[PDB]
Amino acid sequence: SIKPLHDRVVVKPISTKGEVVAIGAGKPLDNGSLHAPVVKVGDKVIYGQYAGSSYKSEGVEYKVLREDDILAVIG
Repeated sequence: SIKPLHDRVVVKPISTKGEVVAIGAGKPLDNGSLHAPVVKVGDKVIYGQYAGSSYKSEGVEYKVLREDDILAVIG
């Protein structure tokens, strides 16, 4: 259900690994555009074990991170 904003990313856990489950539209820029995200739904990612905020849904725990919390796309 959760819809991330700006450059927020929702990750399902699976430093810790996890998959990208939702992505924001993009951080707004001064100059009137959005910074396009550099991750996509489906990406497996690594992030700091305690980066961002948790939020549970249907008993699944998710993380809402800033893109800057994401170290690396793994595949």
